[PDB]
Parts: sequence; structure tokens; C-alpha cells
Amino acid sequence: TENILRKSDEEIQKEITARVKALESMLIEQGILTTSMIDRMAEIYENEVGPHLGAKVVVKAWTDPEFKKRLLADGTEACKELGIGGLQGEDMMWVENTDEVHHVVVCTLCSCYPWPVLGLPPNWFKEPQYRSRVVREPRQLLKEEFGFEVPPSKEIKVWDSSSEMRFVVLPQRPAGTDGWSEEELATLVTRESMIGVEPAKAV
Amino acid sequence: TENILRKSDEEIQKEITARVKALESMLIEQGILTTSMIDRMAEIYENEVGPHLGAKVVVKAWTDPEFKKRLLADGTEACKELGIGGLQGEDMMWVENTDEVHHVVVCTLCSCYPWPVLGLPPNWFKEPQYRSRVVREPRQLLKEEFGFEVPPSKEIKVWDSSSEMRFVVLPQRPAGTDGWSEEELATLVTRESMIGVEPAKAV
Amino acid sequence: MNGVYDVGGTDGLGPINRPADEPVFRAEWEKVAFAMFPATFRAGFMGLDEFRFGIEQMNPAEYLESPYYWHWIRTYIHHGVRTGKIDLEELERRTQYYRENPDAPLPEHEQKPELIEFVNQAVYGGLPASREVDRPPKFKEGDVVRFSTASPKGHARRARYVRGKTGTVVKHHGAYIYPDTAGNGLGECPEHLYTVRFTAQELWGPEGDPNSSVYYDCWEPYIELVDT
Amino acid sequence: MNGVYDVGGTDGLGPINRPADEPVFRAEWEKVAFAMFPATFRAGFMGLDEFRFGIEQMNPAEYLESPYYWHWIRTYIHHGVRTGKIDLEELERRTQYYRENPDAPLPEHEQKPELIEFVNQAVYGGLPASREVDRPPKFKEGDVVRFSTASPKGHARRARYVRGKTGTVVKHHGAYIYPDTAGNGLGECPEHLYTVRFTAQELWGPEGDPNSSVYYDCWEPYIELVDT
Ligand SMILES: [Co+2]
Ligand SMILES: [Co+2]
Repeated sequence: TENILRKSDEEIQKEITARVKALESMLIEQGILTTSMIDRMAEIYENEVGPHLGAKVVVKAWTDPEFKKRLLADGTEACKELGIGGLQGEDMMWVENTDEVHHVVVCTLCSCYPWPVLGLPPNWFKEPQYRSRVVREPRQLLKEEFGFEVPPSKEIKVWDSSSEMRFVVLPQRPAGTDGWSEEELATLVTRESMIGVEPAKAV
Repeated sequence: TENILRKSDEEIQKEITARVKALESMLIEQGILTTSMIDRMAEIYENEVGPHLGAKVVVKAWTDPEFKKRLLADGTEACKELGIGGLQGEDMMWVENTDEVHHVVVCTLCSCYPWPVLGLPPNWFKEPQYRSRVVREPRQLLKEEFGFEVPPSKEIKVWDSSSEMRFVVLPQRPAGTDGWSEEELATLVTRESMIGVEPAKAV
Repeated sequence: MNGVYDVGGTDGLGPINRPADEPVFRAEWEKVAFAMFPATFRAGFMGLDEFRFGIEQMNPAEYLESPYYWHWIRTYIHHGVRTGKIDLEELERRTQYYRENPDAPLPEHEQKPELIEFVNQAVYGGLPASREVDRPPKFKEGDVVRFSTASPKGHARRARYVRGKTGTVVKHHGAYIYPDTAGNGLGECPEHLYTVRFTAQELWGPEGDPNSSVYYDCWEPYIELVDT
Repeated sequence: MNGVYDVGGTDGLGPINRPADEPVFRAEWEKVAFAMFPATFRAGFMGLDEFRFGIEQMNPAEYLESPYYWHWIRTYIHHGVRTGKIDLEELERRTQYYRENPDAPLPEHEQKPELIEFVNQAVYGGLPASREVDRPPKFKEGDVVRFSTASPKGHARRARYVRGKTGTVVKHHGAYIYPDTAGNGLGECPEHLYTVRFTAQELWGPEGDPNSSVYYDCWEPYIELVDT
């Protein structure tokens, strides 16, 4: 949104870059930060941890009723069966979308997100626009922003991550996918479907 | 407060000046705004309407018990006796400071202020810092910002102008002023004493 | 609306910036901004309640740190565009023109005695919002009432800090223009007005001053009876 | 604290800005900002709750429009100064140095295998906040409770939109680090945690969706029993 008091994006980036490099130089001299530590953290969240992990959990639940029960009973323990878990996903609670209920997650207080299954959150999830509105006008937000129309008669449950409990949405399995392999089903599971802002891919 | 995203005060003023002159040119062409109308409004609030008017009301109340009763009963009508009233002071309610109670006024929603008796409000009154804090920590704010210490046992009544009713504080008459003329007493009445952020001048 | 402008009770805004003294108008543009208030009012751009709503719809970051009178400019533009009296594209073009030519003249125009008449009448006569209604007041002094938890997306004078809180009616002032309708272009629809007292403990819980109370004005629909 | 950061329910923030796709890190400084999280945590600058509190204390205007990772930088500086590990004057001098010489080298340093070990352990092992306490849970599923109206000036996870509201306990998760103490440097002081369901009508009044509910996590001291 327009703000006549705000500097250009270019000037803002130039200022931040200098401030970060300055702080970095100090933490490096203190011996608590190194270039290898920076590269390792970035490598993990750029190529290792991402929404493909959550998709594996979703498709297993879709094709294994017993695992699905375990997943809904204790998200952390169930995901550990697939070697999935860790930082910012120590406590996970999965919620199941049905014909009567639709779930959507948010962190109104900051940006809390289940990193182990979805990787780092996209910028819109961390921004004030989505966070402020989703708990107040979830139906309108889903339609206007994501083109997702949830019938007035269908309940929308918004989960606000105020604690370390991380909420993840188990989207409904799209119709016309009878007998599909876990790999084929995975192509339908998106990061958005696990946040609850969109259903899993149709067809 | 520091904001790395904010332009300099100089750049901000240059931008605002251009935008205002542009809007002004359009309202002038529409025939709804003229240079004489601008000069007249400014002249009134720069030299005609100010806190000296409220001071006249205060000293009359201090030296006339009957007028004081009328002032507290109906602020608008009482002030009209002195030819004081008008824009943003159509409805005034005066509140009396005592040994047991201290009053302080604010407009948490914007900047509402009794223009007819105090003129236009100082910038701090209209800013977020004062507005946000006075209804929550009035005692600490008075001490920290105005060096005014109100004993814990003395009640502080904060008046939030959410309607067109304009609240004005009638400060207590300072000690050692027995028999003073209205003119002499007026030197002790400040804009701050009528807002409630400071008592009337001592001595 | 639940706008950031509704700052009562907000923490972290910082220390008060208060110079020992200051002029009424810090710059010439401020005088113009100020004078546009009665000008746009007379022209039908908006009433007082709509004026406030235009400011409440500002970009919060811009609102919090911009010079006060800039808020007024924003509401003039907001309503000028809303009513179709101001063409945004032409405004943008003129803004650039004055950026490049700050000393360029203002448009030639005739002075109008009627505008001075309006200024004098509004300033000294006021623009009273008090109105008479056929219904008698629902509440009276001493009544214990609870403030509504409604959260209109349009204009209203329902500070978040008082919503759902219980207080005592201090005084009935008569009926006045109702913000919830007036600020949203729905007319005056007058309602009885009351000053209600809320203890600091009621508003802030244990963190509230043990010897403080906040007086807040409530239109009739804002409150419901608890104890007569 | 009643900070602007507590945006749940705030109106007027604008439309969502959402590109069709984006990289995990938009610039090199973001990778550095991100990596400083485990670095400052291990160094004792702060815990998770304190990390959040540092961000909550930011200039609201800066918070609302600055790139996300800049918030992280602000909290590192906040705690670095608080603990005396970061000298502000030296930081300012170095900032200017890098402004004028953006390609100047970073300080010579030795790589540390222990820091990589920490990264791997924290990432894959996690930093669990669950704790065991001697007291049994005060509440259970089905209990109707009311959220506290307390308004601590320090860190807390008490969103303004749920305060004073009535909801139903959905699940007891066991005990966890308590924010009100942890975020204020007062220790873990674990408390039982519960997910509570609040109807949209309860939260927003008539403006709330007639078929929606918000689930919010509440530590034990945050809620009191209404109906068992
Ligand atoms: Co968060
Ligand atoms: Co105001």
C-alpha cells in the first residue's frame, strides 16, 4: 500500500544489506557465527526441507487408514515414522478437511509455521494482510485471494498458532483418483492445501 | 522513533507540499476554495481563538461560585456568557479538579479538542504516543512526560472524547493567590492545566 | 473498523515528542490543509463522521508517522474520489507539475464573500450535532451497562479497549448524530448519548491503575443494561 | 504487550501481496538473517519467547512494512544490546563502513564444526518446549472457559481479539514453556497448554461468520472455568 513517507525498495535493500553485514561482522568476531554455519542453514531450507515432505505424509494418510488415525492422534509421532520432524515442528497437530469442515492455519502473532513438513513459509503467510484477516473474514479471504469458494453452510475452522503446537491441514483426497499410486497422488498435494488456503489439486 | 524505511523530514515535506498545492489547485478550480478563505481560517486560529479564552472562563469560575456552578452544569451555555463558543466546542463539559480527583482529557480515536476555549491542539496531543498511553498508564505518563506526580491515593479520571462532547479541565486554584485579580490569576492558567497534563502554575 | 488508528491502550508507540513550544502552523501547506476542512464540508465532500472514516482508512504505517495535517489531505482525496469530485489521474499529474515547479502559480480565481461568511458562521456559530428524537432515553445515571462486542467494518466510535466492558452511566446528554450511520453515508439517524465510567481494572485487568477510571461516550445502541 | 504486531482482527491492512512464486531467500542478507537465529540462540542472546518479544517491541510502522527477515535483525540487536554482547556504537560505525564499502571483506575467522553440529541437531532433532510438571491439568475437554482480560506490558501470547472471550476446551496437550515468564527473562515456569474453540460470533459479534470458529492455544493461567 502507498506510503508517502517510505523510501524506495532499492534504498531499503541497500540500507538493510549494510546493517546486516555490519551485524554479521560482529557476530563473526565473537566466534558465534561463521560462513559455513550460514551456508548450512540455507542449504537445508533451500534443498532439503520443503512441502514435498508434508505431501508424503498426506498421501500416506490418504492410502493408509491406520496411519491416518495415528497422524490425527499424534502428528509428531506419526511423521517420525517417515523420518520427518525437527525444528519448529516438535509438536504437530494435523486437522482433517471433510465435506462438512474446512481448516485453515495462521499465526496472527508472528509467522509460526510447521517447518519440518512445509519448509519456510511463503512471505504472504508472514505478512499482516493475511494474518489480520483470516481469523475475521476467512470465507471472503479464501474466495477473493485464492479463488476458493467455501459454501456458507460448510464450517471454516481457523487455527491460530499461539503456542508451539503447529497445525497442519490434511486436505481431502480429490475425486477421480481411485487406485492412484502415492507418487501420482503427491502431484496433487500443494503447500497451499496443507495451509488450508486452497484444496488439493483437482482432476 | 527510528524507522529504516522512512524518508528524511526534508523529502517528506517536499512531497507533501507538492501534493497539497496540487489538491489546492483543483479545489480552487472547482470554486470551493479561495486564497481569502484559507487566510481567514488561519488568521482566526493564529490570533483570535486560543487558550487565553479558556483562561478567562477558569478565572471567572475561580472568583465566582455561581458562575462555576453554571459552568459545571452546562459548559456550552456558561461559556456563551463570555462570548466564547463555536466550532468544535458546540458541546462542552467542564470537569473540576479537587484534592481527591484529577482529570485529564484525550481523544484516543483521533484528536478531538475544545477549539473555542483552547484553540487548535498542540501536536503531541494529536499524536499516537500520548493518545495510546494516557488511558492505560495516566499516572506514569503525567510523571514521566510532564513531571507531574499525582499521589497513588488520588484518583485520576481520564476523559476520552469519543463523541462531540468536548471535555475541559477546570484546574484547582493555586495556593497563595487570595484576593488576586482575574487578570493576575489568568497568568497561572495554561493550556496544559485545562487538558489536565499539568496543574495550574504554582506561586 | 478495527483500524490501527484506534490506539487507546496500544503499547510500544514510544515516548511523547513534545517541543517546549511550537507554532499553530508549522508550514504553509498546513494552513491550506486546515482551511480545506470547512471548504470540503460546505462542498458536500463529507460530514464530520465521514471525515474521520476517511482518515481511519489510511495506510497504518503512513498514519502513525505522517504530519497530522497530512491525514486531513488523505480524507479530502478519499472523499473527492468517492464522490467523483476529484479525478485521481489529474491530481497525480498536477502533483508532478508542482514537484517540478514548486513556485508555479495557483489557478486564477475570484474571491467569494460567501466562503468567508461560511467560515465566520461555522467558527463562531459552530456545527452542532445535537438533534431531537421522538424516543425517550433507554438509560439513566447509575445504570450499570455493558459495551457491545460488535465489530463493524465501516465507521464507528467503538474503541477496542472498551468493547465488552462493564461500566456505569455518568450522564445522559440528549440525542446526537449517530456515527455508525453518518460516517458510512447512511444519514444522521440520531441516538441518545451517554458518558459511561469504566474502572481501570475493568479495562486493563490487574495491570490497570488501582485508582483510575476512564470516561467514554456511548451512543444508545453501543450499550445494554446489566443492572438498573 | 498490546503491540500493533498483534494483528488478528485488525481492519484496513490492505490486500494480500502474493506473487505466483518466490525464492526461499530473496537476497543474500536474508540467508544471513535466517542463520543468525540458531547462532544467537546457541550464544545465549535469547530463547524463542524472548526472540518474539524483541520483534514485538519494534517501531510499528517499521514492523508493518519492512521485509520479514529485518524483524529478526531487530531482535538480534535488541538482545545483543540487552545482554551487553553488542556495542551499538561499534555496530553503527560498521554499518556506515559497509554502506561506503559494500564489497569490503568480512572478518577473518576459523570455521567451527561444533556450529554445524548444532545446526544439524536443532534442525533435525528440534528444540522441544514440552516439559513435565508436578501439578495435574486444571481443565479438560468440554470445559467452558473464559480468556483472561489481563494486559501484561511484557511478553505474552494473549491476542487482543480473544481476551475476555468465552470458549470450549478442545484438547489438553500437556505442559510447555510459559511465555509470560520465558519471554521476559523469568525462566521456563511450565504450564499446561490447551486448545480452545471460540465461535466467530463470540469473537466478532454480529459481524462474525455464522459458521466459523477460531482455535486458539491457551496456557493454564490464561483461562478460568465457566462451566465444567
Ligand atoms: Co509466528
Ligand atoms: Co479526535
